[PDB]
Amino acid sequence: QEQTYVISAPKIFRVGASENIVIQVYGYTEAFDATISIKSYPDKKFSYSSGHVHLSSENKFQNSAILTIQPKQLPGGQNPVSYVYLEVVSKHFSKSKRMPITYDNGFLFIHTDKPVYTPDQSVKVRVYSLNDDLKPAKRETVLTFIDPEGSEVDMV
Amino acid sequence: QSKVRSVLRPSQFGGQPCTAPLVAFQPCIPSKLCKIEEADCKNKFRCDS
Amino acid sequence: VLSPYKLNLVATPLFLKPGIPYPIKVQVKDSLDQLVGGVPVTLNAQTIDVNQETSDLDPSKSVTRVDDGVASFVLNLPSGVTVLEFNVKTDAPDLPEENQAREGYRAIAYSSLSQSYLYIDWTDNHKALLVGEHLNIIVTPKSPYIDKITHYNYLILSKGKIIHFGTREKFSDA
Amino acid sequence: VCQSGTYGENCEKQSPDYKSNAVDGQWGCWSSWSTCDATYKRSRTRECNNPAPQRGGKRCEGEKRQEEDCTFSIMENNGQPCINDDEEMKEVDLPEIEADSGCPQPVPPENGFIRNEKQLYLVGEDVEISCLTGFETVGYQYFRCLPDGTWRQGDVECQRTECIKPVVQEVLTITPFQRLYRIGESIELTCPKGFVVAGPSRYTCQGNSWTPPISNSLTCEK
Amino acid sequence: GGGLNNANVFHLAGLTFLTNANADDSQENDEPCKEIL
Amino acid sequence: VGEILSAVLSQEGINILTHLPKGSAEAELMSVVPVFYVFHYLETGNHWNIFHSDPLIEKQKLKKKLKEGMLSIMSYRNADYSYSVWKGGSASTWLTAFALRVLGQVNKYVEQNQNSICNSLLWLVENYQLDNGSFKENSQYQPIKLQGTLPVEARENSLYLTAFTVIGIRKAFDICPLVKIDTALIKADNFLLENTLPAQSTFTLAISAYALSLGDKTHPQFRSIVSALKREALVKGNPPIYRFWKDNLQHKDSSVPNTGTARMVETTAYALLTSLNLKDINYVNPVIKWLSEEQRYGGGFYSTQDTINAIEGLTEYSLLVKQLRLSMDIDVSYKHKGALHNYKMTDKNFLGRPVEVLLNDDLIVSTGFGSGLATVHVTTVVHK
Amino acid sequence: DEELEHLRLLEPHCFPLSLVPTEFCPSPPALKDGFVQDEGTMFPVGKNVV
Repeated sequence: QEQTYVISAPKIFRVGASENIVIQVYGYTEAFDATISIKSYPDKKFSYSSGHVHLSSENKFQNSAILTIQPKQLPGGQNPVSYVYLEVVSKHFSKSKRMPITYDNGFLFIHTDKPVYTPDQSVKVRVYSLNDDLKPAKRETVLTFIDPEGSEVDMV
Repeated sequence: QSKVRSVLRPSQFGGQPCTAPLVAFQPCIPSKLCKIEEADCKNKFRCDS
Repeated sequence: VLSPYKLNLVATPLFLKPGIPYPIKVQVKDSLDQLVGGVPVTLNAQTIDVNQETSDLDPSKSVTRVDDGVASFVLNLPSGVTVLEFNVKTDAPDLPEENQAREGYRAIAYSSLSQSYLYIDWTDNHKALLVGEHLNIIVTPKSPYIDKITHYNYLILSKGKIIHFGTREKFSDA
Repeated sequence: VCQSGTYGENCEKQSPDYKSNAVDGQWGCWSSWSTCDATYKRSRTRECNNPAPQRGGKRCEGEKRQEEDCTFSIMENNGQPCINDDEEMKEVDLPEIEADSGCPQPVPPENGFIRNEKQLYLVGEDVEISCLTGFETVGYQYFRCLPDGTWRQGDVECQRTECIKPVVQEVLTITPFQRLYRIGESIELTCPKGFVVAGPSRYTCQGNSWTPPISNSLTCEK
Repeated sequence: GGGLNNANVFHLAGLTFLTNANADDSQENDEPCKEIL
Repeated sequence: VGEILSAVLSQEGINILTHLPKGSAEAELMSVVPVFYVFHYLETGNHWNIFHSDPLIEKQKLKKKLKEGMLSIMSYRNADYSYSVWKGGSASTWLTAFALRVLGQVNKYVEQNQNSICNSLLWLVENYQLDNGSFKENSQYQPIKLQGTLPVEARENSLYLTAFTVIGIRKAFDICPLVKIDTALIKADNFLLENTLPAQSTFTLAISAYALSLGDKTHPQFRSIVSALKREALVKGNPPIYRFWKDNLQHKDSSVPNTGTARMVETTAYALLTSLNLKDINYVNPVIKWLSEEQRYGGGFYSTQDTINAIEGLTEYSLLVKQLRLSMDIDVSYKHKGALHNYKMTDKNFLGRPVEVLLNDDLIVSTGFGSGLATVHVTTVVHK
Repeated sequence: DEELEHLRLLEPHCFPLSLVPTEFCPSPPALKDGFVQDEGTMFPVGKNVV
């Protein structure tokens, strides 16, 4: 069992995140290529993303693919996708594992111009909107205001 | 995925046996998920089996 | 409160590298917890190395740091230790042990089948690494088969994501 | 498989005592099922013909025919469910913890009922009461679930509008004129033969009730 | 850091891994780990 | 709307239309009786709007079949507008009530003449209204298996008849309003109620509750009987995923449809239709799911009763979902002063902001016809 | 012939791999006042661009 591999990945894929998947192989000398792929689960039919990676002593037989799950390519609807296949394919091995996915992507920092307001006031409010990559997300955002009784009062 | 065929007549009295398998299996990639779950059997002592 | 203090670990792994000085840190806290910083604390420990030879350690003593709250300890455990379990108690002489808050904790070795390990020379430097400095960590695989282990591989991960990956070769120095 | 007194690999040679040679008879298998009959029953038959009985051999045993209902998969059966033995519960099932502390269903006011019953209502959910057929709402008909599980209980109560056509154990002794009456209207209690057994010969719902004789609704003699 | 095992090390590191080298992360699950650093 | 459970027919609707060959035993009747209800089901519209997973049912084939069904069902009317399955057979109030139910549905394409319906109803009520119980079957003790269903034991067996006739009458009533028939309804409901108070065996309770859900939906004893039905429900899971009813040791095994599985499927379809009349979508859901499983596979006894009543319930559910689907363009204005505001209340925008009713005028609120339900409040603050 | 398709599909590492792509799109079309965020020489079938 000298010829072996490790593919390592985040515990959970974030939807829309650019996820960097790294691969190392051992007991190989002939340089060869592998593909790391993210595929629909369970049917593996649709492929969300794929990365060709080349392995050689020139790379000390190490490489990574950057793979991503653009949110519209998921089927969506009432049942969001809970799980996705991570796959690796080579001349020497093929394997796939059921990764979990999460739609928790980035940060929405609400900032209200004060913590206390009288009646007969208007709040100024703004939201800082950042990716998982901490870049400005440039996404549509919605606010919902709940009274102390838990009654929804406004959405914008 | 299972594929089958049927005997049209048996051999007997020392005729040629049918020789070929009546059932073939092929590894699919399934469409659905399994809906199985373990039985809790309430209080009863669950053997490790 | 008669037992107003409470105690917890901070940043401690509960995993042992044998022979390497194993650091322990504790934060004393109150009900409505602040960093008390002024409490004496002491440590008592028991160990196992092989075939369950139960070996007790000598106790140790630290003050809490007045600013950090941290009481710190380091144990020069046996080169062959397999598990440690221990108690930490408030040693404030004005509080009896029914009042001097105390806790018990267990740590366990990496349990390699191949007796094959990869320890790091990290003290757990308490001070935040400044951006744009070069980190240097020497890394020490130890194994029956180190001659085989041409290189170790490293990954630096931030948040959810791998951000650096690479390879770290064996010198002729072994 | 060979009868005792015959041997060889397929029972081919008889012992000297063996009698009644070429006695035969055993079942053939069933037909495929018939098309469904007038009563939507299918059937199949087996002919006792493999072999036909001979020389006093038995008729092929048992029932020569089967008959069965005709039945089909009506609904979209997309997959077999895992269904277990003794799976049901009665209403005896233990109530959930309700640890989310959403409000339990309120008791409606007297002469009130809930339009939309549920086991639990969300915080900020509101429930509508309505009055029974004989009753009218006075007050604000909604309760609103607060974060502590209380109900913002409105002042609403359902007042009596009307008195129904009264029911007491005797048949007849009553008028068909209406199923419902305003308060203070008469009720005619008309005896079929002009007699009175108990209570007033003619009475009225006194707002609260008729206060009638409960034991005997004018059991007049005939 | 650290871990009871290779699989435990990777899981606590927030990774998972595919390997033929006689280990798998399916031994562990997303427990509500809530230690303090 | 909440949870929507997509219970639908298989491709077997082709069979349910093309049903087992027309002929004697009124195999013809048993074949066309599902046709009317399949028609009604598709008149949810969706299924005519979209069959595209499979080759379409030809709409003109359906219209033909419906017309032929009406032609057949006329053949079973007695001269006196009673009904007999045989042309010279004994007149039956049972079959009359069945016909009246069917003939309530068809009118969108083929109305039956109201006179003939009135004559049928008049004959039924005038001959067989009774002082206590009602509509005792006139002259046919011989049951029919696949058209009929198990009668009760003699004790309050009138419950079944009263309920069944009531159902058919109510479905015909909108095409023959007659005050004497209304009176017969009131009487029948009173008797069936007074006989349901002792909780006769649960099938009678379920069918009576379904009859009562056509009547005064807020009658206190009706609501008590519904509470009894609810106490008799069976469920799976602490939050019920499935709900159904068993009686008469139907907890025995049945790997095939049979009289006991029939009893189960009908009693559950009746509890379903009762709760659908209470609009009780949240309670209906686990019933729809349990029905969808077809557990007790093949269904009922494959009677025309169990299948008809199941597909009726599923149709009603399919209707109710689209009913609750929210689209309601509210407009609000003062009476003498001008318009105040408009809310495009929609599933995607289900909650507009509260609005200050500044002006000292009477306030009128209304909406386009639209769809679904809303609640609108005004509150007043005064310093006293 | 059921093998030549199906098992090659299921266990491609078991067979000769023409792993490197052989079919490609043209270069992605330009936007007004915009660009493809990642340039590249090769655009295999099924590749996304953003």
